Parts: sequence; C-alpha cells; structure tokens
Amino acid sequence: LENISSVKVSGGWHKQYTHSAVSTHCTMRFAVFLPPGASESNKVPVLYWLSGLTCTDENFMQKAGAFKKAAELGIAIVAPDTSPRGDNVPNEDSYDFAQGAGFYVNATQAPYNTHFNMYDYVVNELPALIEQHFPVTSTKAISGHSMGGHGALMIALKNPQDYVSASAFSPIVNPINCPWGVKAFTGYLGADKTTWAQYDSCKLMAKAEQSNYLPMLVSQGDADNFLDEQLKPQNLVAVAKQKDYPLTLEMQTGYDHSYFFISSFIDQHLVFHHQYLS
Amino acid sequence: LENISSVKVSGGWHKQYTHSAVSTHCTMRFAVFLPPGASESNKVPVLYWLSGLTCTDENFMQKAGAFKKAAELGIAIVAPDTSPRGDNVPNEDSYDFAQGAGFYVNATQAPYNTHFNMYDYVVNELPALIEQHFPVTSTKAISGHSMGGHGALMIALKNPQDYVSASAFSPIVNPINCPWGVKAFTGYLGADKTTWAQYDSCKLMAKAEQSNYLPMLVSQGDADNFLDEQLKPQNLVAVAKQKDYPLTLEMQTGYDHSYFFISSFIDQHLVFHHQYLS
Ligand SMILES: [Cl-]
Ligand SMILES: [Cl-]
Repeated sequence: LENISSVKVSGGWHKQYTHSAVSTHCTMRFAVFLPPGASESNKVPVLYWLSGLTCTDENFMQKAGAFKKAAELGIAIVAPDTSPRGDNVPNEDSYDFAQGAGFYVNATQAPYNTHFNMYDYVVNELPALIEQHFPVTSTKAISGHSMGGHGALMIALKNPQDYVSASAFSPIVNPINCPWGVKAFTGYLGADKTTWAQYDSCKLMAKAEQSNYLPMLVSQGDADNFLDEQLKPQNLVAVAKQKDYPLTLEMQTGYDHSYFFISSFIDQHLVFHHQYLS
Repeated sequence: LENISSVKVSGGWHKQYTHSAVSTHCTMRFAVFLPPGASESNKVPVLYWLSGLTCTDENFMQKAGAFKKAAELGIAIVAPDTSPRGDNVPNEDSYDFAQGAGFYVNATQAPYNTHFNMYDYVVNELPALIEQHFPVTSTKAISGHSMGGHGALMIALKNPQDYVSASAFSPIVNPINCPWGVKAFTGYLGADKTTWAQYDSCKLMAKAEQSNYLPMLVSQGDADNFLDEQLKPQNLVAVAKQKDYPLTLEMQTGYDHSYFFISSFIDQHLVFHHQYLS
C-alpha cells in the first residue's frame, strides 16, 4: 500500500494509492476522499464509486465535483480502477473489452480468469483494505456510471446485507441484452448464457427477496446516445414494478452520458445515500 | 462563429465554439456556460475566466465545478484559450512560453507580434463577439488562475470602468520579478523592461486612480509549490496597502496550485462577483 498522491479539497483530502492486488494479480491504483475531520476517533461511512469503460479513478475525482457535498455530509469516497492493468495482463485494442473494461465480474474463461476478477476486488479485497487502513466504518453504499452503474446495482443486489443503498448514472441494466454486455460476457464467461444471469441486474432483481430489498436510485439523461442500444433503463423499471422493488429511476431531459451530467446530480445521490449511511 | 460541442449541466448549457480571430490571426476555441433561463428576453451578466499555462478552455469547465453555483446565481461564464493556436503559429516545447502561454499581452517582438495578442483578444475582440451572439448583457467581471490570475487583475486594473470586480487564484502578481514573467516578457516584449510595467499588476495597482478602484479577491494556497518563486502574493498586498486599494488576499492553508484548490473556493468567488454583477 503506497500513497502516490495527496491534495486538499473542500476541507478534506483526496489521495491516490497503489497496491499489489491479490484478486487481480497485479498492481492496482485507487483514489480515496476523506471528508474534513475524519480520524481514528471519528470514523466515517463510505460510498464506493465504480467508473465506466476506459475510465480510471481520476475521471470521477476530477470531473464529478462530489467533494463539496461529501465533505458537508461527512462521507468518504473510494474510487477503484475499472480493471486489472499492465503488460502482464491480457488486453486487446477494443475500448469496450479487456483492460479498462472489466465489467465488474470474475472471468472464468482463459486468459481472462487470472486477472479479471474486478467483482472480488470491489466486493471483498478493496473494502477490507480500506477499513483496515483508513478512518472509516464498515457502513457502506455503492454507486457508479454506465459499466460502473451496472456494477453498483448488480453488486448491491448480490450483497443485500453488506450495502445500505445503491445508485447509478446511465447504467447498463440488462447486459445480457446489449452488445457491450454480450461481448463482455462471451469473452469473460463463455457462450453458456446461463452463467451470465448471475451478473445481470434485471435477472438479479427479478429473483430478489422482498426482505433483501434496498433503496435504489438511478439517473439517466434522455439525450444519452447509448440510451437505447446499451442502457435500456426501462428494462429494469419493468422488473422493479413486478417485484415492487424500492427503485427510483429518473430521466433527466437534455442530459447526456458525460460527467457534466454526473456532476449535475451527484449531490442528489450523496444526499440519497447519506440517509441510509447514517 | 461555429459551435463544435454542446452539453447540458446544472440546468444550463456548456458549449464550445471556434472562430477566425482577427487579433490573433488564427482560429480560436472558447467555451461558454449559459445558466438556466438565459435568453434574448432574459440576458445575464458574464464572468470571464482566464486559464493558466498549458491550459485551454476545457480544464476549468471540466474540473472547476463552477456550474452549480453559477446556474444558481444566473451567471454566464466565458473561458477563452490561453494563446493563439495552429502549426503556422510560433511555438516551442517550453511549457512556460509560446502556445498555451500567451501571458495575456500584445507581443511587440517578431514573429510573436503576429498571433500573440491575447490582451487584445480577451479585452476587446472576445467580449464584442460574446455580447453579439449570446444572451448576455454588457455587465461583466473577470477572474483567473496563475498566469490567468495575472491576466485577470491586470486586465481589470487597465480597464477599471469596464469590469465591476476582479478576483484570482494563485496569481502571478509581479511577473516582472519572477522567472515565468521574465522569460515571457523578454520573448514577447523584448529586453526593454520599461515596456513590461504596463502588464504588471503591482506596477499597475501602484498607479491606480482612487475613483477607479474596484473590488478584488485573491485566494492563494500556502502549499502551492510556485508560491515563493513565481506568485509572490505579498508583493501585491504591499502595493494595495500603500494605495488603500480594496484588495482582499487570503491564504488558504493546506491547499495547492491545482483545480482541486480552485474548485474548493470557486463558489466563494462567484458569490463575490455576484454582488457587483447585480
Ligand atoms: Cl487475466
Ligand atoms: Cl505570432
């Protein structure tokens, strides 16, 4: 665990770290924001933020503008990378697959089975590292964008007792039924689509147990050029209304898929999570 | 004038444009944020933002997080480039000179005198263009960071009656007495140091007329690596005191030279300028 950068922002501190990840079998870099006053005697809750295709930890920390409200609500923020990295990790030219595009699953197909275990990384390895080295409690929530939105809602659904709430921006709610997901699932999981269902939010919500329901918020711009071919938000809503799941999906008129969009409603999400984090 | 990008943010709109600039004799790109409600029948005041070395219009728009408060206060933001651009425009690898480093002056030394007229650009051409194609009024304020901070205070002091207020983040207040200024002024203005004074905030403030005094706010992080070698805020504090100039310079403990610092207090500056812009 090595601190590679540190900067003050909104009374708090933004810091990047690197560490030899066991789940990804490679060096991983993640960013952490500690609100003002966070200490071993005053531990704070945590919001995990998963980014989308081609992103790293820096995109959100630099363009979301989440610090102001996070400092105010006393919420720490951990932003992990989107995949394993390095010349010893497989990769291909496409931006929508392999490095920079882990889809937060545990690849079973070789050669991706070795390092592409972003699921275990985000769900087990990182949280353990965070709670052991930072002034934070075990109370946590999760959110993300696009591929990361898919990750947040999917991970929440699969770990109902470990997250108090979940949200997402422009999420890929039904990977099984979109090019990005089909490609990602085929390469990482194989052609047996029955193994895909365990990583699809729509499939997961449908089989969800009422007692494990948890507060969910989703923001989506109706000017998102990926709205119909990859995102398909209505697919999740339909399932949510079948299960009476506590999901709130809001279309924001005129907004797109960029961080200008994320920054426009990140505060709504922080307030949303704060309610359950505390 | 050609619009090259458009995105919605905080209810308003962020847009980038290019045009054939006369002053710089080259195509120039700038960005504009119109708060929600801005229209021909409802025009709004403008805050010009001057960026520092190596920056363009995007750094501030993407990393400052100024839209929430600007949209709330009804303030339009114009962020021009930092110098002329193009393969036919003089340039060199140095990050502190030539392109991305116009220092907001009108170059007198060839070959720079042809395109390096950022003073003329930001002060005369740009405002005329903005007020001609956008739902903005004539009321304006100006701010900036580092080289842009130098630009903001300098431009305001040189045109006391055309700007209602001025502010800056980590400004180069005394370019004549720092490496960045010496190098830039020597290349752009020549060896005769007497021609540099007209672009130095400390020299300028020293000769300000009482009735032309205007509100000024400067924010400087005390952990800024360029503080003592390039910025020297106290040099300006001294002049301001001798002239009873209404300058308030605050040292922000623990903050650096980055946009993390800027994003931390941009709201304070917006509120600052709002008072005079309305
Ligand atoms: Cl692998
Ligand atoms: Cl030139």
